[PDB]
Amino acid sequence: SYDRAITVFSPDGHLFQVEYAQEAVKKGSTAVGVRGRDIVVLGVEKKSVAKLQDERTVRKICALDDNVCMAFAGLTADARIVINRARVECQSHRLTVEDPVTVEYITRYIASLKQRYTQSNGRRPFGISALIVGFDFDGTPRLYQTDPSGTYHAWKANAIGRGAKSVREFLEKNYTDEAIETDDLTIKLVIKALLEVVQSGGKNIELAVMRRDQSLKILNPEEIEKYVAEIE
Amino acid sequence: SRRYDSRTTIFSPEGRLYQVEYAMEAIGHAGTCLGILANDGVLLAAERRNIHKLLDEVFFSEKIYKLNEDMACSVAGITSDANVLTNELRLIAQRYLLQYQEPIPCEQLVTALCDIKQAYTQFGGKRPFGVSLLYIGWDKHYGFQLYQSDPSGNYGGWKATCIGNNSAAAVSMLKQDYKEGEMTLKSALALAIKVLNKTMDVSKLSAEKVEIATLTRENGKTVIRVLKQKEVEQLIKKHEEEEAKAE
Amino acid sequence: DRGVNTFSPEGRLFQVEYAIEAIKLGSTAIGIQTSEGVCLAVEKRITSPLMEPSSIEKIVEIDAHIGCAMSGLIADAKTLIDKARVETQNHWFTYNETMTVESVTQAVSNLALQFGEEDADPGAMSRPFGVALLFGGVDEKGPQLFHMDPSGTFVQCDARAIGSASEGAQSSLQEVYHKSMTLKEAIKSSLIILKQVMEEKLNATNIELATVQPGQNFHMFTKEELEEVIKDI
Amino acid sequence: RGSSAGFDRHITIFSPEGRLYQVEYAFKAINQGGLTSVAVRGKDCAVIVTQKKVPDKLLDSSTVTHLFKITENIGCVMTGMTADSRSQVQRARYEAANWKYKYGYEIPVDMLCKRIADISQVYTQNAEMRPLGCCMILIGIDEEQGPQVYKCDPAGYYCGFKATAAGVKQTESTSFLEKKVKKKFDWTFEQTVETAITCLSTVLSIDFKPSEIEVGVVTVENPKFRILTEAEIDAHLVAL
Amino acid sequence: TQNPMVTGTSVLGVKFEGGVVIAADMLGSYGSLARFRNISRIMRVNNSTMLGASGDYADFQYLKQVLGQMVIDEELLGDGHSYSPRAIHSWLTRAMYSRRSKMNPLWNTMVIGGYADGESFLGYVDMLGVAYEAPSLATGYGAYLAQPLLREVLEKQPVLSQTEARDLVERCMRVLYYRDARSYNRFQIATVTEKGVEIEGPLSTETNWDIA
Amino acid sequence: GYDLSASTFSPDGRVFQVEYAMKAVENSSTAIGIRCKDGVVFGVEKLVLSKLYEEGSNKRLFNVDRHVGMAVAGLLADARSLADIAREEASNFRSNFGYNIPLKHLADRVAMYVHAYTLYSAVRPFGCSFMLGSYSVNDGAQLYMIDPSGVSYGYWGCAIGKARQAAKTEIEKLQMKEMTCRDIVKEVAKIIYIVHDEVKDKAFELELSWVGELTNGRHEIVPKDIREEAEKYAKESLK
Amino acid sequence: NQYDNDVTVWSPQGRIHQIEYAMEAVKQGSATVGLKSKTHAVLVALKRAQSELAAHQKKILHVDNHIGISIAGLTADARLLCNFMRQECLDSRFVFDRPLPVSRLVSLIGSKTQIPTQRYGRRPYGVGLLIAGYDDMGPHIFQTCPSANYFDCRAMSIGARSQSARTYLERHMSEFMECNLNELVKHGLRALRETLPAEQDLTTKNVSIGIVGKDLEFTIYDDDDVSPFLEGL
Amino acid sequence: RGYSFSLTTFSPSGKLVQIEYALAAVAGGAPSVGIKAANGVVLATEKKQKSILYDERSVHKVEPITKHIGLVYSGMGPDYRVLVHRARKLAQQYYLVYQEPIPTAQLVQRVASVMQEYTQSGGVRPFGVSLLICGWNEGRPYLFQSDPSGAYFAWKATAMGKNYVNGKTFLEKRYNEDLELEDAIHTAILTLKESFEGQMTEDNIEVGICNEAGFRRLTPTEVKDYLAA
Repeated sequence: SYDRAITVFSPDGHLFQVEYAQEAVKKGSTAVGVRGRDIVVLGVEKKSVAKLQDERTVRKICALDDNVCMAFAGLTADARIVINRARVECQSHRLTVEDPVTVEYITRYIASLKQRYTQSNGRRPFGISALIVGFDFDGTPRLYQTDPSGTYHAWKANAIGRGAKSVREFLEKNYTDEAIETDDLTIKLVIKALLEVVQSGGKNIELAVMRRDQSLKILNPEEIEKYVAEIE
Repeated sequence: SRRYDSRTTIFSPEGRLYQVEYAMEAIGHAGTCLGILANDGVLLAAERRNIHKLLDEVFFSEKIYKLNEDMACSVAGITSDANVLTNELRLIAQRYLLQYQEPIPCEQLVTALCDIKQAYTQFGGKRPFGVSLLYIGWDKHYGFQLYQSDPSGNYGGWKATCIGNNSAAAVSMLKQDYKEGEMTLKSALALAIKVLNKTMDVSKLSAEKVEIATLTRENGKTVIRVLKQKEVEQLIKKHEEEEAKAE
Repeated sequence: DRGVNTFSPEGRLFQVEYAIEAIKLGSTAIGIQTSEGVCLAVEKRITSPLMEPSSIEKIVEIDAHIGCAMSGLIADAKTLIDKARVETQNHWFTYNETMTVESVTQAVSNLALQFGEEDADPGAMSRPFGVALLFGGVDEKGPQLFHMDPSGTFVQCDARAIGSASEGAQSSLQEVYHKSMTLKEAIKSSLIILKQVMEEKLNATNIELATVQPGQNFHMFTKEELEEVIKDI
Repeated sequence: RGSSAGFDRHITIFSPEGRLYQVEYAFKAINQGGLTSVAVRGKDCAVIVTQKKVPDKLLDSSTVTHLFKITENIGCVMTGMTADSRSQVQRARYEAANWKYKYGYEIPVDMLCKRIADISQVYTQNAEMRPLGCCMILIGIDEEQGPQVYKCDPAGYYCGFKATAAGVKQTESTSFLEKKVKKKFDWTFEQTVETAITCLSTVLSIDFKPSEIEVGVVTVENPKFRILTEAEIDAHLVAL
Repeated sequence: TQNPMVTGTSVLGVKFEGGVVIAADMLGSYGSLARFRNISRIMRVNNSTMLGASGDYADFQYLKQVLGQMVIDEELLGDGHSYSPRAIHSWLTRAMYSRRSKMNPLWNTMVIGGYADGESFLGYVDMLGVAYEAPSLATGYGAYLAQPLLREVLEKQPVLSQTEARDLVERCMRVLYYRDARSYNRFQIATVTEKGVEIEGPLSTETNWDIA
Repeated sequence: GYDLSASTFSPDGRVFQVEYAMKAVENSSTAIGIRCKDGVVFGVEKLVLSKLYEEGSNKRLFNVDRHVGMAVAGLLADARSLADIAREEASNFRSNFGYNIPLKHLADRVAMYVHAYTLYSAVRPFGCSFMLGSYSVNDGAQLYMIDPSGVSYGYWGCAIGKARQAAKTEIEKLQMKEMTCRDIVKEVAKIIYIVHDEVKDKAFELELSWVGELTNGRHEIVPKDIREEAEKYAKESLK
Repeated sequence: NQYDNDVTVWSPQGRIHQIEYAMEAVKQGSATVGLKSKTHAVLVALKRAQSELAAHQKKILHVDNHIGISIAGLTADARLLCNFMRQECLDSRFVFDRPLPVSRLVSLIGSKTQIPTQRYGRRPYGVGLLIAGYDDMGPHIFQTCPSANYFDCRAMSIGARSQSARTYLERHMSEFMECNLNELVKHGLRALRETLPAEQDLTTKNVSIGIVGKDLEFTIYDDDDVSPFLEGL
Repeated sequence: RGYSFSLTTFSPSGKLVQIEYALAAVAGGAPSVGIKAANGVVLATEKKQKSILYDERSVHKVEPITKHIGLVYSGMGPDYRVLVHRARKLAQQYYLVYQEPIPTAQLVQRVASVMQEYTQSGGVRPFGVSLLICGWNEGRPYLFQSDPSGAYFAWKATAMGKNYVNGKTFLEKRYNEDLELEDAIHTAILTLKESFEGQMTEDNIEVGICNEAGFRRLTPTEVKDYLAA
């Protein structure tokens, strides 16, 4: 077994491997999502489509459970380990509890997993950040954000990836009770935020909406163009 | 000992993995290999590295290493680092057929190795595999598929892609002459030879410097057949003669 | 260059020495031990208006009669508060009694300074904890308020302030504190010093406070209960 | 000449020329003892001779020896760090004993050196451990091959010898005795003890006394390794 | 030990004023057979503590090398602290209890005498870990054939002398010779006093008289 | 940087971590021993730093078995571990083989325990030099000394401490082969005081022990009656 | 320069810097004093003030009924070693049903403390302990240091500015054995008083006094119980 | 306890330096020349002792794995031995499971996998030895070359050791696919003559052949008979 400390303390109380793990988050694709009333929306910005891609497996929006899904930004490899192991916890929690997983439960499990590899021997922290949405048993929407350091926080709106500092300021002033009222206006709030961080033009993005009844069905490229034409 | 450790699994100040980024440049000098997703089948065109005349033929292929009856791969990278990967791929694919009594879906076997290739990019302090190898095959759901697995641990679907030497100039050619859904098998064999010309410094192709394997469905059974020397030379003579008619 | 276990020329053990400096990057947490109870006040440090303040817990439930305030990295203290909740249940399970605050802080602080990269265990901690926890509650000896340093040194404190503003905040505690003060004065005296050390505007949203009475159990004030104390300051 | 880059100066790995920059210094560590061992085999016998130097009068002559008995029919002589010497001898006695318990018969000199050479090789390939700073010379009487003299080094090279030299004078004692490769067997018989003595006394110009060295032999008539008493060494020293 | 092989017979004991004395005959027993009669089942632990055992003699040699060697280890550093007779009785009771927990018990049945701090100590250690302190002790069949005679004298006279307790042991040992098949004629007598443990040579029961 | 690891040889083929380990022995006070015809006599110069230390503190004479003594020169920390390991080496022998351990075997088992830590970078060589001595009917008296490198040689007498050469000149002319144990005890104290420096190290406590036939093969600390006789006889020759 | 990063690396002078840097941490700690008479052994220590409102510390821990210690060093490493001492003393009464001799308990410390020193990736214990216990041989002051070696002392003082206390102990060291129980503690009080600045004095709250004896087991005296001892000072 | 971190890492230029420097130890070793003929494969290496005191009958640079398989090396002596003794173990582990003589191509893949394991797992350096592996299976000759990285290549004829570049070009001219085992032995000896610098004799080289009768090394008496031509 390889036992060594990769993440160690530094002068002025800093963690190099943890801070540089967050640098890989800002080097990935931009993922933006918001929390509405009965609706939650997730979306990502693809860097280059090129029309050689198979759009099914390159999706950055995964589903941890029927009521819980997540979208990340960062190294694509570091994400797949998180999604796969979180789906195991969602199934193991249904075994003992006999109830669907709460959105904060799987968020703490992922945050503690991102935390564990920071203080573990011979293990590097994740280079990803996760945006998790879902609905509890009472039907309340939830939006959470996890960091490579292991901290998790709820959000009304959040943005991760490159250019997230400009999108977060865009979502801060434009978020209100009017835009989060209608289900269609909530979807357009993410697209309007994604178009600001995409310098290419048009819609290269990928967006998925998860409601309560009939969970999540990801929107096709033709369906996302209808909202982009209405906001033009 | 910390003095002797090279810190392979750490992060760079810019957010990069050193041993992962340096393993990509080993692939840029590695053997040129490409693949094309068509309607009735998928092919693998790989430029042979060692053309040396005193080299003999051992078993069935060179860089191919067929992983199963329903799917095959092609490797570009350190010649040794590809062997352990192909062995583990044959282990994962057969444990599925052992456990589920079904042929392995091409999407599942790629995900399994990319977790093993990632395991050395995170914990253990070892070096990552310097081989990025492609995937071809057929399943009962999405049919023919083509994958590309990087040493970083990430993969993705591809209609047309190339790995190895001159991969950047090869993908650019596959962005134009390729048509989604309109490419058949025989049209893909001609497109593979067209790319292997401009992407290789040689004046032409003698058919001993390339190896092509096709995967098609025959009578409900997936067959993997590597094109022989006489079958590849017919493709080269077809493209060399057609190039004179276009100018 | 060097490992996690090393002694300085002065014997300061840099890893914990640098872990204490990580506390100076965290939010301010203040608490007071009175004869009628203990209080724990901590700053949330809201980063953005889109951040939900209800999801920031720097004060968590250890036992029914015990509560703790946190500072620094929120993550590193999550594994310590989890072992505390297990330790309080392991004592009540075996001995059928409420676990004293002295043994709770002592057991959690045992995880401090215990780390290594050489043959520690199958799992191990690569670095100590860069967090400072203020433990509080009412035990058989009365209300007790304790602190836990990254060096594993726990100290009984009547009033102690931690976090980035800890310097200059402790000087404000020693002036206004006396042994005869009540709990209602402790909640009011806490927010006054918080008003000085907090950069943004102090309101019921960005402050988090909880108290432990001898008669009652650990309880955290809601949004409506914090509005009454702020108007009194 | 030889390039040096990276950690080559500390842990054993490939030099830019692939010379094992670190392994080559285990041979120089043998010369740190300042001693020379001369081993030579005849037709019916094999002889080992090394230098015995007492630095202080308080030393006990019987306790300080470089000749060790691995088994009944196999002798030994060591040149190198004496601390590394006793470690390799105990491993040879433990390895030769596992042979008899597992395989039923006494171990030949052929495969007693290879296993120790394989052990010393493990020190060369692993970076966490240094090679031994001494070399082992093992002698004995094989059933089919008769007398055998082999030497393993820190690099793991056990290849055979018609005669073996080691130590600081190894280079001088090898070329001098190489001229004794002339006549077939160099008059090989019981008096080959003097063959090793005159080679050791020539390079050091010492003209050793009876107790100045220590000698041991293996023979066909007496397969057991015997350490010659200083009274018996004086008989051969007075004849030359 | 699942089943014993070479077994011993009753070992007596009594505490008098000034020390403790026990006695055991020298005989081996395998399947109702006298095999090794030269074996000595009475062990001298150290100066202030003496020991004797019934039961398996092979397991007793293990207790000879494990317990006797610990005495040397305590005397290596030599700070002036020595094992008291009740401390060895405690360590030995712990070793006997740890064996039955793993289901590998020691068939030995032991009696530990000693004199320390001006107080005579006597103790009993069995196979199952039963331990206590009684003025008189007899193991095996000695509990049936001897201890009744031991308690009879000690009930009227709780404190004995060195010569009177010696006649008590020799008279109870002679009774063991008559009705016990595992008994034997020659027997060892060891006595701990302020001068230490002294193990006397062989004594014969041949003074016995059989009237038929 | 060849000296930063015990597994790294120098360009001249030397291991400094082993060589710097024996330099700590030169920073420790002198401890000597003498093997005579009737047994083995030990002595140690024990430097007490502050007068607050109790007499007998930091004992330099250890008994690894009843018939074998031990005398150390070096870091006192590594001296007590090697004493316990030498106890375990003699402990496992009497358990398996059932008889007292020959000091030829005991010194060889401990010398390899010391050398086993000189071949790896994960451990450090011991910084103390220690000597062994014993007496037996068949085997007689034996004295060996183990260096920090793990090498063991036989000695009639040996000197390890601050001054190594100064005490050897006094022992070589002693002619110990014809002298009994009681005559050596008076001579050992004479050698301890002559190599002592009245300038640098002031306070000291003489630690002496022997083993031989008069103890019937047993090693013990010198009684006060004999020790007082040897110290007074040694100060008389010091002048 | 490069020899101080590892404990297993010897310096050119035949010296280990890492062990000596651990002995620097015990001198940067708090001054602790202890001494023995022919009857009782007493430990007197300064409880350090981290702030004005905080109960200082507890630097004296209970090991066994007949054994007690005083902490100078890293506090978390003290109880980590003390828990082994508590387990070692309970080991004897469990197995041997006798009090474990103080001289043998300290010998087990030197063997355990040495193991981190010789192995790579581990650090020596950076806490010294003044151990007071009553065995069959009388009181025992046996000292433990970051270096695995131990010393038997009649009187000893460690921690910050302990040299001024050793000067007081070395002068009166002849009369310690003739002192009674009440007057014996007063020597440790005046010895510990020399460890304070001219602006500081010995109070009841900052002083804890351990005592062990023949007919009296090891007991600690709190701020209220140290008043009779400070009445003559 | 051993090092768990890999000593071989990717250079900034995208190469493995410990394997690249391992080829330098192979290039400085003794020349070994394999040739695959129609009915058999011959392995000819240069065995040169630094002095006349060394025993030529003690160690054999050409050693058999099984009766039908043998292999020769160009490079360090010791790093070949632990490598070749494990090849003998991996060959019989096949014979235990399958009760069949191990194929040559199957034996090379298992040995090359072990040579790869030490180029990846930590605490171990790569091998400085390259292999020329021959064998007779299924009525076909086999000649393979194992690189220190763990890569294998099927060769009709090749050469390694000192002056391998000038030696390899010497084989391609005089090599023919219709050559027999007797004709391939002389061509393998002539390559060892390309760089010698001295007078070569029967004890100055080591040669062995693998035919349908199995693998065996040529005795010094049989080597002298081939040197007269």
